[PDB]
Amino acid sequence: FQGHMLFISATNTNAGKTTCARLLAQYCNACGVKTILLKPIETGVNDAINHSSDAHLFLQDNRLLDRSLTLKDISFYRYHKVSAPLIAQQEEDPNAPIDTDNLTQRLHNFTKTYDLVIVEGAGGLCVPITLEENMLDFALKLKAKMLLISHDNLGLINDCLLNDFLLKSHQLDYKIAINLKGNNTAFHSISLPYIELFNTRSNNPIVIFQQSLKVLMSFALKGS
Amino acid sequence: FQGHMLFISATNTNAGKTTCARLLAQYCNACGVKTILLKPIETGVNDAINHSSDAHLFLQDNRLLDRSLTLKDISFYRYHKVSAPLIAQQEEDPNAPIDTDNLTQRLHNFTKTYDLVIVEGAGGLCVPITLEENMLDFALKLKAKMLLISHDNLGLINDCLLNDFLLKSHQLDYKIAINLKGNNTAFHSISLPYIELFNTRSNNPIVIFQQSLKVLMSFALKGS
Ligand SMILES: Nc1ncnc2c1ncn2[C@@H]1O[C@H](COP(=O)(O)OP(=O)(O)OP(=O)(O)O)[C@@H](O)[C@H]1O
Ligand SMILES: Nc1ncnc2c1ncn2[C@@H]1O[C@H](COP(=O)(O)OP(=O)(O)OP(=O)(O)O)[C@@H](O)[C@H]1O
Ligand SMILES: [Mg+2]
Ligand SMILES: [Mg+2]
Repeated sequence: FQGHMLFISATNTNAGKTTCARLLAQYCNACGVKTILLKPIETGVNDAINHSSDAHLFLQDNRLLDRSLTLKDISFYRYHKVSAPLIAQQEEDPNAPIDTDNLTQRLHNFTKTYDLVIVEGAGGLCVPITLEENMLDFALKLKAKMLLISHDNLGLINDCLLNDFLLKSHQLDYKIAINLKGNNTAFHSISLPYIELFNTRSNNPIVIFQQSLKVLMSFALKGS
Repeated sequence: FQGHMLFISATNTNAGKTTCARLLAQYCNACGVKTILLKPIETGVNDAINHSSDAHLFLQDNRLLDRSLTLKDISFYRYHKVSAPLIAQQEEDPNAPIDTDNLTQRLHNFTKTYDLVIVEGAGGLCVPITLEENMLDFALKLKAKMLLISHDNLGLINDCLLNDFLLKSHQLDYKIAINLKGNNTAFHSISLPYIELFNTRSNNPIVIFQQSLKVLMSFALKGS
């Protein structure tokens, strides 16, 4: 086939999409699986003054494979407002609604030249991009597999389970992974006991990202 | 009929269930609608040393209507662990799983003596109480109407919409209300524009709790 595509969403902004995407692409590249990182839609940015956005971080990693890449090759709709993409678009670029057909073509074109195309979303599964589409709708149009990153604090059970319910209600292959930060052992005492129970009872277990690089590479690449 | 029952859940722990429950019961009581506040399951508590739990706050309000009430009349399963109720029960009281049939009877008994019975949950809709039941399952067994309180920060769109999807997938009457705190005007600039759009497109709008005491009293009391 052409390259596989993995969408990375999250329980919440700041949960760890970019951290975990970069760690997974680094692992895949070190294993010989040629992997690009894309951030098609990004809010909260000011490219004139700041070179630290998700797309900038992705670009640095990506240029290890292709020096010719530039920011506009990997990120397409960019906004100053710290908001849902739909509202940032309506306010800053009223005449250019986000075109997910166009995004789908652009992203799929990278499956010619990479074994894996990782696509970071923004906001959350239900965050609106157009009047008719949210991030999940975008992921569904892409026909990507889904990696949902969860935070590692109290509340992760509820947040993971809300996302599980939405995702299992749709036709896509997905995996929920907790981004377990350094210095957190409350997790193991408070939340992990339920994750373990849930996993005995579920055909699609919740994993810990840091434990799961090999499993998540396998997941991303499996099948058609 | 007997008294109505309203379950209060939230997008997240600390979103404002207890604050909003107390404000709604105060309003209802001031309108002549005799209203009790119940906290059937509570984690994170130490009653030997602290008289500030949700059940204690509810009890103070409730004793304005019935001096004879005590803590054990309005809260039934109480745990020290700051966790999901299921894990706190398994660790602290292994031989007493939470009995939602029993809770249902206890809570329904208050519909003899009150016009409205407000029931605060814990944790979130998907938080586990028994091996087979979460908070939503409990609310469904109660045949209560549902008030879901959302936080007022960035992320509320995603969180409200995840809960909306779960709730609309079940057979219950529900209302999502944002607990808009004092000193937050970022809300109006960042999140409200989408809430307004959503509400033009939805048959069940997301409201702002502070704007909605009368509407939410009407909601709680309407019909059978
Ligand atoms: N495992 C981790 N260990 C330490 N720091 C982390 C970890 N994961 C995330 N962080 C830090 O938390 C912050 C948020 O992480 P990150 O940018 O990966 O999240 P995000 O989900 O991509 O956010 P956004 O929604 O803005 O795209 C960053 O400063 C990051 O360095
Ligand atoms: N509208 C508000 N204005 C000011 N403070 C608020 C507001 N709502 C909540 N708070 C404060 O935020 C904290 C959490 O609120 P509250 O206890 O109502 O949340 P909760 O959802 O009931 O939490 P829990 O999940 O622990 O039951 C409390 O200290 C409360 O006083
Ligand atoms: Mg990011
Ligand atoms: Mg409370």
